Amino acid sequence: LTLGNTTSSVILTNYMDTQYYGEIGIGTPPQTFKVVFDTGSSNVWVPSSKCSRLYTACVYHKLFDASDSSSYKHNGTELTLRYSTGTVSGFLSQDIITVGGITVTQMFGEVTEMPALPFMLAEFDGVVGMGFIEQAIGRVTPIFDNIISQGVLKEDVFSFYYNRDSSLGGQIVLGGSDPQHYEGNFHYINLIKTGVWQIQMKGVSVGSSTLLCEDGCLALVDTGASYISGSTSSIEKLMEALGAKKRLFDYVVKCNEGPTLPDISFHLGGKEYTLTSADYVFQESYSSKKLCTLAIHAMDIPPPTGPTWALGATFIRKFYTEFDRRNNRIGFALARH
Ligand SMILES: Cc1cc(Cl)c(OCCOc2ccc(C3=C(C(=O)N(Cc4cccc(C)c4C)C4CC4)[C@H]4CNC[C@@H](C3)N4)cc2)c(Cl)c1
Ligand SMILES: *[C@@H]1O[C@H](CO)[C@@H](O)[C@H](O)[C@H]1NC(C)=O
Ligand SMILES: *[C@H]1O[C@H](CO)[C@@H](O)[C@H](O)[C@H]1NC(C)=O
Repeated sequence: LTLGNTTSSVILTNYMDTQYYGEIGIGTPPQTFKVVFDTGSSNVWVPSSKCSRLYTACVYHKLFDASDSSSYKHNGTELTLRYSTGTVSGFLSQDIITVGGITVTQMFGEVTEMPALPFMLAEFDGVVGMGFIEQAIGRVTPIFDNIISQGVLKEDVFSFYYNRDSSLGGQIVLGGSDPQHYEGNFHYINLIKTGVWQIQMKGVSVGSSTLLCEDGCLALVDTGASYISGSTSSIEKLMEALGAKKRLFDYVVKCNEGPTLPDISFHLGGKEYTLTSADYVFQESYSSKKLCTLAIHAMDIPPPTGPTWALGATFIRKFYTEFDRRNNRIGFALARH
């Protein structure tokens, strides 16, 4: 029973400003997993005990042991995800998942097949998709949908705070926002359509001049992405405008110049969201002989979602983000650290 004022929160660990994860329990008694909570996908994945020790990504992560949960219920429906370095596959199962003290009976994918890269470099063990049912593999009801159907949470919204690496690493609130991690007020932008946390963008400004995305473009708000990302060509333009020169997959500046780079502005719902140099350069060193990388990368996202920009941890660290299902909209407020 609720009296209409209940929320719950999940505390996150920050790994290298690139991976932000919380812990959830699966089964009875609970088996614990480190998971990334990801607004750009809608399925729950964890590695299965039936994953072969010939898969290097399985060898060094927590595996889910179905035989040890009294509440597990067999399903077996094969599941497939194309990933750009190979195919990940596994089977469907059902059990009880515990998140922020809430218990939910949930379908999830047990992974039995995984490329070694990039998955062996994950600090976390799995993924909890916070996207819409419309994009769920095998159309299974996502975890937040199940949570809502309980009618326990104050509002049909969840929010994300991501800290700079140092101190709380981040926090997800289910059913509200935490006024301690943001300042001032929320502005909201409506979603282009239901089924994806994607909004319209009206311009990207270096300095005081709109250098990109006039005539508009799309922005995916992806809590699971490490960086702000754009199309190859867009990023070329932005980088050649910054003095940044291409390494292998990175763009680099001289660590002494970094602190004098220009602001980048994102124009979203008639408000300008500005990142300064301190927000987008990894300043490992303030030295004239060293090379510093930028938290902005190139990426070309396939249809139907793309071509699109993606506003990942780099953008979220600056702006506390509220994801509003009741009104199909996203709100931003300046985060406080
Ligand atoms: C160790 C391990 C790692 C993972 Cl990702 C896992 O889940 C298997 C499901 O596969 C994926 C699920 C989601 C994603 C997504 C994303 C994605 O790239 N992810 C993987 C990721 C992110 C950062 C750093 C590393 C090393 C990795 C592996 C997962 C969200 C964390 C991003 C970017 N693209 C769109 C969405 C979806 N958001 C990519 C792969 C399992 Cl079962 C085990
Ligand atoms: C909801 O609970 C919070 C607990 O911090 C309390 O401060 C607030 O007054 C409550 N609001 C309502 C609607 O009663
Ligand atoms: C799980 O698989 C069962 C067979 O055991 C299938 O009939 C069912 O649709 C699956 N659950 C869902 C809701 O996808």
